[PDB]
Amino acid sequence: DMMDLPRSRINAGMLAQFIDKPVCFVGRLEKIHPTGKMFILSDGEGKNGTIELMEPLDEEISGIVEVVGRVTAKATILCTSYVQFKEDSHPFDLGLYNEAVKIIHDFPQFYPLG
Amino acid sequence: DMMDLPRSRINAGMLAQFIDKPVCFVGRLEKIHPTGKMFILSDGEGKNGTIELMEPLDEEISGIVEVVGRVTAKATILCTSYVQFKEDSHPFDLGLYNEAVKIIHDFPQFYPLGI
Amino acid sequence: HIVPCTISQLLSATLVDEVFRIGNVEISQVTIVGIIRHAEKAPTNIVYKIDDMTAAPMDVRQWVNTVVPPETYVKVAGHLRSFQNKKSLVAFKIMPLEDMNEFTTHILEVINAHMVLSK
Amino acid sequence: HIVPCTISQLLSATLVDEVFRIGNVEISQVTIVGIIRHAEKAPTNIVYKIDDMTAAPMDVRQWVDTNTVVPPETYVKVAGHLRSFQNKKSLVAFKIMPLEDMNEFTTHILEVINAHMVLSK
Repeated sequence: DMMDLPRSRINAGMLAQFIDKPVCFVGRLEKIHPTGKMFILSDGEGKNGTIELMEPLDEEISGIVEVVGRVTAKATILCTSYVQFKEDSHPFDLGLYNEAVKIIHDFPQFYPLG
Repeated sequence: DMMDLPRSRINAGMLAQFIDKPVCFVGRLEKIHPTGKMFILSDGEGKNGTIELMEPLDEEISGIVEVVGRVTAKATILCTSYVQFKEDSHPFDLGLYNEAVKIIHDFPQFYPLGI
Repeated sequence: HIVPCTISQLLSATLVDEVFRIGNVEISQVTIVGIIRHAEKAPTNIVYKIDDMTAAPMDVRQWVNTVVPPETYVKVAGHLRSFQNKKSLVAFKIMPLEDMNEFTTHILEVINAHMVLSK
Repeated sequence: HIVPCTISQLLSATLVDEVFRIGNVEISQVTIVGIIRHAEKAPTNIVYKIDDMTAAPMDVRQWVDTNTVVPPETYVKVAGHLRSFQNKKSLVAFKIMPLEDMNEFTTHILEVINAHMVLSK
């Protein structure tokens, strides 16, 4: 529960550049592992990230999921906690979120990490 | 002509991603070839871009120049026109401009290239 | 309320009922920054082709040197107009810039205004 | 006016008297978008720990005089003004609203960035 440190918002392609750091990964539920202790989220540009759980799911997740955790040595994310975004008459646009992720990183001085 | 098409405001780093595309490159003049058939401008990040001309450079440019041309296969720019920025009363903040260029490319829904 | 725009945003506005809209937002009095490409003085008006690189030059008109010279960066404060499916501005203020940083900040005003004015 | 911000921007503001400067520009009324991690119904005020991922959660206070607590883990839009005690900054909110549409959350990122850009010096 690294909730008292800054967690960087990233996408798949940034996994390898954030090994061992707290990150926040928002993606769409693609697949749940038979055991329920892992699942894959695809980011706004169609790329996949592997999310590892300490405890198995108790409910079936779907739609947009926001994961907070630490990137492991194998470029997966070891989840500390996750939330499932809700969606009203307006569906969540993952494409634009990926863009805000690319912007966040283009302007670190206007979106400081801690 | 190209003046009737949209031209993207770019910086040296975007040349590779804009080959054969009409662009507008703003920068400080680094050098001018003797004949005036080619000059170099450096951008808000200090990186250079070379400007080729079909015709010899009439006047002799100086400070911050704004070029309109189409990027060549060799990642340079074939200039169709250019203008020198006015700097006699207020110096042009080339660095803030570069941040603007980055924003234009990051928020195209709010700065459209087209019609 | 004046809205800073790019010539490309002006071209995409929808003249429907009688007014203009860049979405479902009414628009009329705007602002742009570009280069003076051509000037044509007439007894009751001056017409300029202002270029901000976002499209082909747009027609800007001023009622009744007096005329700003080509290759001059200018700031225009005017009203959106349209002939047979073709836009132009009837400008009431066409001030050539003394500070080009005003050009840079207008690009930022545009982006902000069109962000905090969308659906 | 109201400046869109991140808690990391907030915790880095300097009080040059009784007035706050966010890096270089004065600011007081601000907006943030985050998740309620914890909610504490005290006597006359509800205190929330809101988190936007940019730093540790921030204390966001709401003076509520005589059903008003937003549940934890709910994404919210907070609007108030920056406050400070012995160096520990907080937020007094006149508004804390559960985000109906999460795209409003992505838009805030855009607003924060284009607000510190156009207001920078």
